Amino acid sequence: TAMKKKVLLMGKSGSGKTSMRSIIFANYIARDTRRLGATIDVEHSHVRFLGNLVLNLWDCGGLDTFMENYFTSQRDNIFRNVEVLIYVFDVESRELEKDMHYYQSCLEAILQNSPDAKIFCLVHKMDLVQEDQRDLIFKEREEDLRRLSRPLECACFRTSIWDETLYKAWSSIVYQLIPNVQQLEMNLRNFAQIIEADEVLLFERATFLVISHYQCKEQRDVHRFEKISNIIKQFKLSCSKLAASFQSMEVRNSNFAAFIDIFTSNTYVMVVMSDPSIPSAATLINIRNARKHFEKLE
Amino acid sequence: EADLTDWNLPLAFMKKRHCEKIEGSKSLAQSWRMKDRMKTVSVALVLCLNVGVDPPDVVKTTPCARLECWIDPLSMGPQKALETIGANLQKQYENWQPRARYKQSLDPTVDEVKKLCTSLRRNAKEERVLFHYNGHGVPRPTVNGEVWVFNKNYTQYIPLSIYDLQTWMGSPSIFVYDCSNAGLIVKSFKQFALQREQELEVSMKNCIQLAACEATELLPMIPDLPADLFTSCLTTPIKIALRWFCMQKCVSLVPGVTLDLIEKIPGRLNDRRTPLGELNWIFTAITDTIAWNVLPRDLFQKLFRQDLLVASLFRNFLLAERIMRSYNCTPVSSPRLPPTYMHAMWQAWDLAVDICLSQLPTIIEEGTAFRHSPFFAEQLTAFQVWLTMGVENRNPPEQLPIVLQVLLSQVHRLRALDLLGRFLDLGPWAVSLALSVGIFPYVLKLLQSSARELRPLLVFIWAKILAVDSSCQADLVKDNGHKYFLSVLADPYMPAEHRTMTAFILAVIVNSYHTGQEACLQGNLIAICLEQLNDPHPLLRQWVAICLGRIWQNFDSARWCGVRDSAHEKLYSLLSDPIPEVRCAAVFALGTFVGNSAERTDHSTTIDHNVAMMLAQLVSDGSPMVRKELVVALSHLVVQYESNFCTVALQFISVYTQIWRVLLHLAADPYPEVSDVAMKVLNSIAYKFISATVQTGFCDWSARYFAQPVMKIPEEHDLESQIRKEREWRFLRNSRVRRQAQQVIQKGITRLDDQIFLNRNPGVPSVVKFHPFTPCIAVADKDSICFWDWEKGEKLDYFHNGNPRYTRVTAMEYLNGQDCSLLLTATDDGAIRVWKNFADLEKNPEMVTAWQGLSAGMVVDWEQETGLLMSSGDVRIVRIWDTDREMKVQDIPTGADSCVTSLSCDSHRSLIVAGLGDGSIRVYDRRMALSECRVMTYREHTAWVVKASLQKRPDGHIVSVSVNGDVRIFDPRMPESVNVLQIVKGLTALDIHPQADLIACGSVNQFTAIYNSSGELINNIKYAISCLAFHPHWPHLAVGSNDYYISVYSVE
Amino acid sequence: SKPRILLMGLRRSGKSSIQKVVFHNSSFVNFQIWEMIFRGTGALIYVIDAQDDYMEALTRLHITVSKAYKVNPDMNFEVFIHKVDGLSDDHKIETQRDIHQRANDDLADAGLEKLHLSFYLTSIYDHSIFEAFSKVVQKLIPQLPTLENLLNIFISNSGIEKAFLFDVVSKIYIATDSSPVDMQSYELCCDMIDVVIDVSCIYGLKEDGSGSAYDKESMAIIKLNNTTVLYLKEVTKFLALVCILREESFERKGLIDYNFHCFRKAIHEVFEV
Ligand SMILES: Nc1nc2c(ncn2[C@@H]2O[C@H](COP(=O)(O)OP(=O)(O)OP(=O)(O)O)[C@@H](O)[C@H]2O)c(=O)[nH]1
Ligand SMILES: Nc1nc2c(ncn2[C@@H]2O[C@H](COP(=O)(O)OP(=O)(O)O)[C@@H](O)[C@H]2O)c(=O)[nH]1
Repeated sequence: TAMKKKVLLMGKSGSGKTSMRSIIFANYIARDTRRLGATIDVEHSHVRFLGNLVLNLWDCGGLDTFMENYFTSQRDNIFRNVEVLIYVFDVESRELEKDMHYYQSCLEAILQNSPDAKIFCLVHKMDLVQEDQRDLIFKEREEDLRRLSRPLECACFRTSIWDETLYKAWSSIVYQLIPNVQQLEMNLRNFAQIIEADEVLLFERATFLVISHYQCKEQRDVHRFEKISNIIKQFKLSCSKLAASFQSMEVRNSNFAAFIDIFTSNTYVMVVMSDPSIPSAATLINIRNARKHFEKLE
Repeated sequence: EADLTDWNLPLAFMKKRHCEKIEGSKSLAQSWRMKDRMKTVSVALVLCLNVGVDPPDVVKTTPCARLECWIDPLSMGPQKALETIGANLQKQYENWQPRARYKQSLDPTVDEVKKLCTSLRRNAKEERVLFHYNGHGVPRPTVNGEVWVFNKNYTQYIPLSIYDLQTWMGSPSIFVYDCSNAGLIVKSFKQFALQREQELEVSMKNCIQLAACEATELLPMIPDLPADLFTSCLTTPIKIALRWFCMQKCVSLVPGVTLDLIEKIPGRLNDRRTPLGELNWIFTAITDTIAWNVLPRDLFQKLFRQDLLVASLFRNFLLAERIMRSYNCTPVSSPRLPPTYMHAMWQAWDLAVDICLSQLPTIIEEGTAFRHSPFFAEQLTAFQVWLTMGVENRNPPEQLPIVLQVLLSQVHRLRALDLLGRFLDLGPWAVSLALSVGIFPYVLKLLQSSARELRPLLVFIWAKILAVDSSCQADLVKDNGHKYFLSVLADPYMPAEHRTMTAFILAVIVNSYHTGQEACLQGNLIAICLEQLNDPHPLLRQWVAICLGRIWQNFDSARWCGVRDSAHEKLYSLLSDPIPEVRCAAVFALGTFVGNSAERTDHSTTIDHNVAMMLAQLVSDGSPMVRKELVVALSHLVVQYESNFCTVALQFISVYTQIWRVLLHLAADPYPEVSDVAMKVLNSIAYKFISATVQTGFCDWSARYFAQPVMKIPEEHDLESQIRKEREWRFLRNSRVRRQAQQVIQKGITRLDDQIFLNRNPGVPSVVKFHPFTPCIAVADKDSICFWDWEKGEKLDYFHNGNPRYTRVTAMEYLNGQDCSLLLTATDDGAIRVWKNFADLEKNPEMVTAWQGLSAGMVVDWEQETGLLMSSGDVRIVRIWDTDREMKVQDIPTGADSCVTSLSCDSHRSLIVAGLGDGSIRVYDRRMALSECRVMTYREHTAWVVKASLQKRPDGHIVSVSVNGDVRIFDPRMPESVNVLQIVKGLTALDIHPQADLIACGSVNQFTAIYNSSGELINNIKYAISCLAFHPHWPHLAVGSNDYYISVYSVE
Repeated sequence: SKPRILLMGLRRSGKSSIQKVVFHNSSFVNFQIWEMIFRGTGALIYVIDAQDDYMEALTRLHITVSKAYKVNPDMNFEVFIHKVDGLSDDHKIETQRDIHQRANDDLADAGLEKLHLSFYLTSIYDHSIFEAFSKVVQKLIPQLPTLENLLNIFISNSGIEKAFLFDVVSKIYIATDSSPVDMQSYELCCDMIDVVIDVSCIYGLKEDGSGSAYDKESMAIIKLNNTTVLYLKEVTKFLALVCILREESFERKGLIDYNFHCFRKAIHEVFEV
């Protein structure tokens, strides 16, 4: 018995929608996406997230033929009861004008059926662009999109399969769909202050998407959340393949001490310390003792 | 009374998976399809009227029958009348076949007929042509096989040979003769047919013929009727059927019904809601019913189902047979029908007409609302009455074809589809009938409907169809009926019973058929299935997983979609499901998921290794059914990575290492079927491609659930059933044996030296048990299980346990002791196994189920009421195998180095007592956690604790005995002993009684000391006495010496 | 004072990216993609593409190997038969036997029979390239049966199943205990070093822009579901010790940590650190 949320994933043929879904929620690798075929019509994805939230993923095939069916015969089935619209653009695309027409046709249908829906726009495949031009091209596409989105508001992200940009995009949508998000954010910030941590990250177990966080000292790399999600997810898969299932981790330096361990049925937690001469058990005892208090909130 | 104890106990290992074999039901030769769709493409209306002049043969009466296609020819003048009759005749045929080339020949020549027929064969190349001949204006056809036409001037009747007529017309054709001696034409047609066959060496079955008359007979001249009587019947049945009704003696029954009211009947022949269309519809039901009941099935599907126009002609021919009969005319057909005129169903027609046109005075004149006929209602009522006591293959219900006609409207569609489901349920024999009568294309057409009320009924009907004939997966995908069911499987408000039928329907539509897999994939099946995978219905969870498994079976597109939706992850939940069907269905799908890799890179390979290791933790599984599919699933993994498993296989003569080690455990399975299938797959690696792929019959066996009946009361609930009476007789016999045994205990246990018998075994007696009620005393050895008796005094049976030469049968139990008893046989190495039909006359040994526990030897404690069984031995663990869930529930740590020599347990107040080899006697409570479990650890011995047994009372007493031979009665709530005794110096084996408190000791020095719990002497019977065994009720004591002998003592 | 290694080969063969992956300046090994150059080099690694024609490759191999022998006769020659390590056995075996055959055939023709050519089957996705590296680097360092034995004494006295002495940057293991080494294990330990270094680069790298991700206090404990414990500890600036053991043995951490100090002191003595 959980909150069911409808998520549309739309964009042109070849834009990289199934590649996103496969990497984030299907334990996929960047290299093995080039073999993904054209998704016929809508291919749904029931993702169980945190037990209180179920994501109804509608991966909509952007073949112009399928696109016209979504605007006509399937208008009510596709655009009704929508919580989030994730729209994907291929940055390397030639048909920029035609892309915007298909985007606007979706927004019209959204305005008419699910006007409440959160809109995210992903300027995807930024890896095909030279590094020094990536920022310029994105800000240029973003300003256009914010304008072209006319009455409705939209959030824009630069995405690439190989890097953590995927986590930048997905985190916001997933973060903004948590039923207890405010409560969750608060409870984790409470736990963090009590445990005396420099940073506490909370991840969904299966996907490794950051669902909540807390920071003390304003950190340098503002893209670390997605990097850590990418790193540990790759490791998780390597663990189950190469030996046995991942259970827990601890990392140290002269500057830090991090602990990754199972938290709830559907989550993982990471606690980072400004590596003081605190023994590993005193940190692990505090983790175990804090479980009993955050559990009450659910 | 001692009956409430019996009825309220779970019978372990007595369900479908155990009793029946795990095998698919063999589909019979389904011969219901129309293996041809012929069509009557064009029609030839040859009319030889010569309106005005009568031919020489028949001089007609002064009033006379004149009407020709409902036209008076003499009214209109000669020439116009002939065109008009031709026009009307065309219209009449166009009611039945509106899309065919009609081509009239009006008072034709011979050349005129030649050019007409030869042209129609050219056009309708290999499809059927109708030739209608109306010879009312020409002389009667001759014996010499001739039919008359005219010369161009209309001055001479020219004969036309039937031979030449069947030359010009082709092979697939149908002939309608409406003339006087019309039988002669049919005789001579068949003669010339045989004559052509003789000439062909150095068009019989193809050619249908209807004829108005027998060769002798003349057509009736009665002024009330048409001249065109036969043609009229075939082509306008309702018109003559009503006119004929008004000419009979039975009109007396309906006053105010003249011929004039019939002319002015309201309605049309299409609109079933009008009065005329009502009758037309009823008539179509009645004729089609008579035909189905009267004709052999072959000839019915030939005539009444092949093509529309033929079927219409023969339906209407049955009316001609009835009507013309009443005028000394017998119509004649080429594919001869048996006589239908006398079918009871005509009495139904009479009543139907009567009631319908008793209303005509009020409908025409008063303007009264036309009440619909109760015909269809009453016929469904008859069909319903048949179903009540119609469980058998007796005479089928006459009304099947009426049930078909009812589906066509909406008025009675709900009720019919209900009854049709109820019928199809009866068995697969019934589904065969329903498909032969031709229900298929109408049931398939209803899947285009939106009326939500139909959804539960059609889902039921289609599950029953597809359970029998799986070929219909072709038809359902073509018409987009696969979408209809997808909607039902994604509907929370639709009941879970009907959603299960829907999941089965999709699993059949999808089964090994790319068109259906590609279609359901696009209709978003994988997403729909995962939403219903965690339902509170074990059948739905099962089928949804099979359905998920079938869709990605040899279909890489459905696998990729499963990876995106992350199905394999959602399916891991089913691997720890209570129900062993569901666990198996889950194992099936995860295996089918693995098998269709087509050699991908990291994404696919990393997933297969995750699915491998998740399956590899269902080795230690209770159900052998799950373990078979677990092998078959890992077979698909071996076939895919054959190069890697050859590396692992050749080494021992770390992923792949683990999966090969799994197959070694499945190779050394207690159960035979699993060991065999594991051995095949393991040997196909050894000698090194796709040939190795085994398929279990699980999904086919599962599918048998929908062939069998559902709606009706089961056999067990029936109070008057023979199974229940013999079960109640066994329970009455049980309560007596408890009472009679209790009476012997109350007298005070006297001396005990009576020997009931002394027999000798092939092997050394290792372990002995007494069957609670029936005198069956199983005395197993190293391998075998001899079943002796102590009333007759005879050898009843001899098994082989199946275990190797190293192994030994340590422990034994009697599962379901009260009724339909089984025999658990725990081997020392770990193997547990269960035997049915162990001391029967007409039956052999039968191993029900068998599963590796663990890994002293092995100890077991059955708990009939709880349903549990707790293996222990050399290991430092006490497993608790639930036999309802066929899984190891709890693994309690012993906290002891030495072997668990004995194990006894308690229901109600859960207390696992476990003696040990070092000397100690632990007690565990299974409610609390594993760290806490140790309730007590008292040590007052030092040896192999032979038996630490617990009593059935709330005042529990742990009677523990060592090799040194000294009893110490403990309590569960105390840290030290209550009573103390010292019995024998060198003890070898011991047994303790449940009801009374006897203790039957053994000795190295051949003694058999039988003392009380208090420590009093009763006997010291002078002869390694390695097995003693008390009854659960009676004070009888078995013994078995080191020498190959048995005894059974008694207190009188 | 680091062991010197040279990568050579033809245009678009396996030099640039090989070096990139091996360097992930803070490594026990001096590594560099390529007559003064062959003067202070201990081992030369020629990379050959096995999924393509190797005829031109074998020609350039003989030229570079003969030239380097003239300069330094004591130098080791290693051949990485690349793009086909953990593949099949029909192709790979044929390719192996042929390259081995032809290379030694060409060597005999120039009278270079005093010249040894070591061959290795390497891969890209797979972490078997580092197995190649392993072999090479073992030869480079003079104290062969000295780290192997020190690890055997440490893991026997403690409750450790497997121990690897890794170069942190490249993730090449310079020694291991005498027990057979499962590939996947090596793989898993390499996968740990990745998460170690990557989490270290993000968090705790001074308040300013950069410091050091790997230092004297770098250490890690990873627990798996099967009770397996992976234990990383710093040995030198470039060398780390990764141990595989069980949770039962890890309960005796005090002894492991005390024995480790003996081990660490000994590794410093060996390399004169
Ligand atoms: N360079 C690059 N390639 C990408 C990226 N994302 C996806 N691709 C590749 O581009 C292709 C995208 O295919 P899909 O993900 O199946 O595309 P889709 O948008 O679902 O397409 P339809 O089902 O036809 O609507 C595959 O080869 C991916 O591997 C990305 O961020 N960068
Ligand atoms: N499949 C595979 N591709 C490789 C491997 N090594 C290099 N490549 C590819 O070969 C191409 C040439 O590699 P590159 O390193 O640029 O060659 P270089 O000129 O020697 O640096 C690139 O597309 C690499 O992805 C390998 O081991 N396996």
